Amino acid sequence: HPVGDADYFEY
Amino acid sequence: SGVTQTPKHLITATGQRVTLRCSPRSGDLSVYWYQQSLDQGLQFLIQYYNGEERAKGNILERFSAQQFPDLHSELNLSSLELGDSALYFCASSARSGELFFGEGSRLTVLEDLKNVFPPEVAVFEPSEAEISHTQKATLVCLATGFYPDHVELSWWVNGKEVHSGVCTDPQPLKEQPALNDSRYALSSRLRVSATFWQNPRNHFRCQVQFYGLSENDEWTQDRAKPVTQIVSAEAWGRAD
Amino acid sequence: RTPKIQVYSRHPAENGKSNFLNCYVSGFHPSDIEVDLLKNGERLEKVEHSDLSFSKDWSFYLLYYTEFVNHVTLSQPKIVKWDRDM
Amino acid sequence: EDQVTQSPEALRLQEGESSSLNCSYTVSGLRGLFWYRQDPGKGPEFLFTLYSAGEEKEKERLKATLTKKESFLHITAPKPEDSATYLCAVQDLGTSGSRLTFGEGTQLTVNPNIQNPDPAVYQLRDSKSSDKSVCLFTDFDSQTNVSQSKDSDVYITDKCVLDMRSMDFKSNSAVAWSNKSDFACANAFNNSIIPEDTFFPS
Amino acid sequence: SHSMRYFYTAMSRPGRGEPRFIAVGYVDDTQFVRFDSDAASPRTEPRAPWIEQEGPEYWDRNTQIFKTNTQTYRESLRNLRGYYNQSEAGSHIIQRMYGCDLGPDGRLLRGHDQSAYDGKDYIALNEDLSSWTAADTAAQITQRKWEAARVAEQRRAYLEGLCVEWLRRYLENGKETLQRADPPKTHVLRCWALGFYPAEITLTQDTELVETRPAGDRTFQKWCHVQHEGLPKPLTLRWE
Repeated sequence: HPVGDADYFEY
Repeated sequence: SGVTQTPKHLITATGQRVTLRCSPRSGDLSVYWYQQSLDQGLQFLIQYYNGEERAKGNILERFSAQQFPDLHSELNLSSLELGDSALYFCASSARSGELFFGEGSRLTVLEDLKNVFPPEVAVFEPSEAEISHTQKATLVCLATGFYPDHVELSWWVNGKEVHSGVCTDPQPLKEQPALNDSRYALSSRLRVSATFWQNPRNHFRCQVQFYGLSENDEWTQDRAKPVTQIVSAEAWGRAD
Repeated sequence: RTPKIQVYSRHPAENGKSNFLNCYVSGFHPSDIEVDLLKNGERLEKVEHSDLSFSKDWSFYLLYYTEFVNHVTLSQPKIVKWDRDM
Repeated sequence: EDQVTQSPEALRLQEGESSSLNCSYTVSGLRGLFWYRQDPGKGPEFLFTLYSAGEEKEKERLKATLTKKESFLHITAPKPEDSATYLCAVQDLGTSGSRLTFGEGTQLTVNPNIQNPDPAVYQLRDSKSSDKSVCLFTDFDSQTNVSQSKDSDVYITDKCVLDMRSMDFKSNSAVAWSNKSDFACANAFNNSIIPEDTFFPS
Repeated sequence: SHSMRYFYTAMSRPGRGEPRFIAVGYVDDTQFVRFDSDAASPRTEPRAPWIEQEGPEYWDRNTQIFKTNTQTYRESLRNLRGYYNQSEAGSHIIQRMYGCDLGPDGRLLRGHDQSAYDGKDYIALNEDLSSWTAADTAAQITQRKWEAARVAEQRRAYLEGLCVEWLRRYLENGKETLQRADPPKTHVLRCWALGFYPAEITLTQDTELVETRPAGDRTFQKWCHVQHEGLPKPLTLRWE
């Protein structure tokens, strides 16, 4: 099962 | 918090369209929409991030939203039904994870606007028996005959708002319980010491802010258009 | 990074026509690659495809196969056929 | 999959009487668990965030705990001012974004302590009109309940508390009034159980 | 003994659009899930037979993460060409691999979260799953954005939770293939080792050490002593 990316998680 | 929602109050008829507006907390890039219906929890509608749609909840096809490049959000609700009456909240997310809520938009959807009424306000002066017995004086304010439920009752003493010694009913009362379109009544109490009431230089005003119509629809009635207004009642201190 | 081609059969090279000719091209960057399986000349279809992935060292790997290479770092196609022995 | 269950829906406490508010949840995985406080008709206000089990956050009289299945909001010696509906929200790391799945809330009412009761029913007259008047039941204790009447022409509000802060005085009150003139203070609150020591001026 | 891994690619196009996002999930060298952004309606696809028994909600929770990533990785690429002063006219890539390793016991041995830009190391989560490892001044820019957004804490809670729960579950459903060890068929130079599983094998100094290659039957091959997990005793080879 993959991990979700929350908000402000960008590079 | 810093999130700013507008209009705080809306009154519309069934079949109409409304636009809710939201400003996210300064620096936040995301906008979240929730609906809180009466005696129900916060339900998630849609999320926008940096002008773009992200997570979408239980949002209806009749409903649409957008986040502008300036970061503000607009939620549109069309072909309105009675069941659409709710508190619509907007929230912006912070980097650490928490969502900061706005003060909310209370939508009231009615079948016809004919039964919309502003309140009549009266101020009831302290009992002289209450003075002699307690050495305290209670003022009572009655805001009666209003529709819908959208009122804010505040007390002003010498041109300044007071919150100490103030009591306002947590809920309005139905004047005709059986009626589906029943008008409401609300009371408040302001308690001050006998000597403060006894001074005729002291001014007491009960302010009732009503949220009604505003050129949103026409008015085909004999009586005054029930527009958003302030209705007040006053009393000057009595020496006796 | 340059691809590491490897040409072999799925099972020990039996003449009874029950094999698959693989081609494990690994170590390449970027992901874009052109791998061709040849007959006795230089043609064959339809070659089985392998879903592109990457190794721990960030390089890409895959393999092509039949029922029995060109990359930006190679100016001319590195055509490396042979041999049942290795 | 994402669900939050708070319990109990309504909680009724006496001032100074501690209690626990429960919040059970299910998620694919937990990013964080949020506690919010909401005042009637106002926007939910952020209290704290618990990221992992064993974590603890405390803000004044509020203490929040976290387990793999539940979170508790412990309220030590509550005051009437603590009365609100307490919300619990959950964040899933098995999904995208920072969205919250809310519980339905635990509605808390803290019944105040009445230090020196002096129950009495008073009559008030209007500043403007003559034929309009209200009856006010006041200075009663915390154990006194104000009952509504089964008469449509008689309006009786619920009990609510005012605080005269600069004097250290909390006070209970309920108001009653009627459409036409045949109403009296002596009978205004007849439906209610009133203290035997209630004052009725002539 | 066992591990889970997700591999992402976010490859740039030559204009204003449209970057391609591929996601691939593995349980110790066995590909089980695949998402490719290029398609009219991209969906996460099964790749291993044991993952087919999963419900619609599982396939949608994956699709939503991957479709959000198709968006979140476009902004990341732009931020990156921004720190590196790169034009839109080139093809740039972000590669990521994250996952968990567990022992025979059933406890998390170590968690992973690694990234690379343009093919080389960019940012990685450390053994304590509480701090980051930056490569150049542009990676320290990403790190600060991540410390603020509490990124490590989310990754740690996933790696210790969701990732361990789902791996144990994948290992259980596919025990016939995942939890089984196929021993190498050996022959002799040439020191051959054919048809074994897993890939980890030792053939034994300055010798001809060829890479471990897949067969196409989920089995492995390689080309002195053969040590492998599937053997109760290490093989001794010599011929003639």
